[PDB]
Amino acid sequence: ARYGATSTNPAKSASARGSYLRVSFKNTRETAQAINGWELTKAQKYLEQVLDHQRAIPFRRFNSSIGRTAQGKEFGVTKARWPAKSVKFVQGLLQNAAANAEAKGLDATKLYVSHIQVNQAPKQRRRTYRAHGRINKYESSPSHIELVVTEKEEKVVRLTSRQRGRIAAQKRIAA
Amino acid sequence: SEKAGHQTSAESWGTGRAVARIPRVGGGGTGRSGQGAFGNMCRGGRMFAPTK
Amino acid sequence: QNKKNSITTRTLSKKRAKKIERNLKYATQRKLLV
Amino acid sequence: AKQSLDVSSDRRKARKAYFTAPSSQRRVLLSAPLSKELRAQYGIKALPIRRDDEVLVVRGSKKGQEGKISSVYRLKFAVQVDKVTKEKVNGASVPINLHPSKLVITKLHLDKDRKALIQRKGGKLE
Amino acid sequence: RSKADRMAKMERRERNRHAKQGESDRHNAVSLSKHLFSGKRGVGKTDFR
RNA sequence: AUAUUGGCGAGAGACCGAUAGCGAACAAGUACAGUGAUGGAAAGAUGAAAAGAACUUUGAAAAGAGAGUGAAAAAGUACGUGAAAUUGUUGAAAGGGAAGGGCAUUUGAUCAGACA
RNA sequence: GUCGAAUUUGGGUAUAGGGGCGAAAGACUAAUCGAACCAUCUAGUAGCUGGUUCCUGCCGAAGUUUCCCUCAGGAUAGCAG
RNA sequence: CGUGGAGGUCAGUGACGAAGCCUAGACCGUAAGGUCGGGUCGAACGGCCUCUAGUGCAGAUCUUGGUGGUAGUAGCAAAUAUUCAAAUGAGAACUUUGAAGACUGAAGUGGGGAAAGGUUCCACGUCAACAGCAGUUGGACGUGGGUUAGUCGAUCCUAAGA
Ligand SMILES: [Mg+2]
Ligand SMILES: [Mg+2]
Ligand SMILES: [Mg+2]
Ligand SMILES: [Mg+2]
Ligand SMILES: [Mg+2]
Ligand SMILES: [Mg+2]
Ligand SMILES: [Mg+2]
Ligand SMILES: [Mg+2]
Ligand SMILES: [Mg+2]
Ligand SMILES: [Mg+2]
Ligand SMILES: [Mg+2]
Ligand SMILES: [Mg+2]
Ligand SMILES: [Mg+2]
Ligand SMILES: [Mg+2]
Ligand SMILES: [Mg+2]
Ligand SMILES: [Mg+2]
Ligand SMILES: [Mg+2]
Ligand SMILES: [Mg+2]
Ligand SMILES: [Mg+2]
Ligand SMILES: [Mg+2]
Repeated sequence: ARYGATSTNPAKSASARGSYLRVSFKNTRETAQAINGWELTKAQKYLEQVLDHQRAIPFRRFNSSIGRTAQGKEFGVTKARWPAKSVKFVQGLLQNAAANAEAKGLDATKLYVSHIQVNQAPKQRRRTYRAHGRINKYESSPSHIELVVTEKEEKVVRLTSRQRGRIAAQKRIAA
Repeated sequence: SEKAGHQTSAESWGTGRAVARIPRVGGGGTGRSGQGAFGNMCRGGRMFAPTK
Repeated sequence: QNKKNSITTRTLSKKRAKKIERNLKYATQRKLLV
Repeated sequence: AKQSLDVSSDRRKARKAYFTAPSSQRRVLLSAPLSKELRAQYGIKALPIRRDDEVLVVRGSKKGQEGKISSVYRLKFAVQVDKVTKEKVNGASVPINLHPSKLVITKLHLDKDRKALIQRKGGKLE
Repeated sequence: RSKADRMAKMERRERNRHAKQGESDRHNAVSLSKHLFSGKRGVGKTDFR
């Protein structure tokens, strides 16, 4: 429990989450944003194509000195990548959310990703030895990922006396 | 206690060392090594004007 | 709203809901006594 | 107000003595008052609780339940009664930890030393 | 047995986040290395190349 | 009759309240470091009671979702409260080589008093 | 560069800090040598640098005089209460 | 004006919610600050008259702890070199077997020892952490097994020395 945002009418929604996952937070944020708001089956097929390198995850925020590719033109960008580990974690959470929706009895062809959210888990703090006898940090940035899929469903005016008289006179002048 | 904050073997690393000149704990192999000591502004140091 | 009967961040905890129920019973007892 | 110089009103010392009392001291610390019937019958008010005496719960959610003491768990300052349990769906029964100050003894387990203790406290049995 | 196993697995988490080799990895890093923070190199001999 | 920062046993405080108070409230002169003499940390708080989440379902599993225990899981052995820096999502807004501030008003949003 | 000797090297042993050892470079003496390392006296010494924590009200200065021979460091006088 | 503690009082506040914290809400002070509403929270706390002080921070290349941008960036390019199939497994560039190509080239990338280390040896189980990619593998994790002397050494002798 305690998601970042909940759905009103929880009977038409399913949720999934995964915490302390040893996967890059920046890549996972890009993947989740690339998936945000889509229909569930379309999102799953898109992630399969990303794994097959036929389509790409556009990289919008954490994208300094990334290479350029022609597959970002689908989303009006030049910088996109294919983060396999992030795609696999998000695929696992999508499969779990679909299973939870099926257990609830929701129509699986009307489900869309109404909420998805990645934030930073506590860091994995390895260290390396460096020149002149130094110790430098060597850290993994893990993710907390959560998502909610939702079944998509298809004035007194105050007038002054002058205004009231004007309206009455217009009414008398007209029909 | 009149010995509180004084049971420490610490010395200043000198001027021009890119760090503050507060005395620092010597030795090695523990997190205490290199930490400031003896100061009233220092964690674990002696209080200003200890009560008598 | 839950007594009468998208994505939101407004939730009611069970702790607070039980406290509201208890306080409402207090107020209703006062109303019946007056 | 205390008058002896050999007794301490220090809260820290009292709490340390309570939480580090040995088993024989905890036996005295775990005392239960008698029922009204037993108090009239024996002429004493409270006794240390032991394994085979029957009790009535007079405080808490289990108030009114009767049973026989199942154990005196002195290590956790509690007693266990056989009939007072928390039950689960899978068939698990966990004894409720009751404090003897919240219990009332309705029937004493009487042996030679118990009779001697009652008499030396001032009892009038038989 | 499974209860104690879960207790041990839960207790392992902080050391595993600090990436210790096990219970036996108890390396302690100093706060400041004097040979790294005592550099004042005049015209002459230095302490490193 | 006087001394007493050691030892044993006691009683107290307008003292400190976990970066404080002894270095040490905890398996602390420990862990760790150093050939050695020596140097020397960090680290307290689920709950009244472990009742510490049975059972079902998805997953290779960690786990998730239902369910359940409990006053509370906005207490899940990462556990009382749970600030700031810093971060994610949502909503609103601004942006032609910084931003922030003062006076004044427009626009949008939002709101208290006074109403016999 | 030198490579069969003033050669290279293991182990044992001896020499210890105002001392040793030195085919002499103030070289080396456990990453420490114009003085090894460790603890204590010890919170050692300041001509100097840096910092020094709430508000408002009212009053509000000082480089101009004589001296200790003159630097330095002090005294007096002046100004504000 | 504000803070820790202390004497007195308000027979003060409080499980119908104390303190703390958050707040697009309200008010009083020139101000230091004070007061009220909502949320969160779960057991103590304040007004006034006085006492007392380890009593108020933006700085000190301040102390301790925590966190950013840099940045998914620099980089993971010495030691010629890997490939195919099957098996195992959820998952195989990295495990195992077979099939190949190479290399050390006897001053070895072979076979033993001394110093040092101390169980790392071997078997079974086994993957959270570690092996700067990976991992079903391991000098890793868990549980055990293993070192047999009249003849090999110490032990005995003496060397410089103590
Ligand atoms: Mg580049
Ligand atoms: Mg090195
Ligand atoms: Mg101290
Ligand atoms: Mg301490
Ligand atoms: Mg908490
Ligand atoms: Mg913040
Ligand atoms: Mg531009
Ligand atoms: Mg020659
Ligand atoms: Mg409150
Ligand atoms: Mg102070
Ligand atoms: Mg500050
Ligand atoms: Mg300042
Ligand atoms: Mg600084
Ligand atoms: Mg690169
Ligand atoms: Mg190579
Ligand atoms: Mg060859
Ligand atoms: Mg061998
Ligand atoms: Mg082996
Ligand atoms: Mg790795
Ligand atoms: Mg082993």
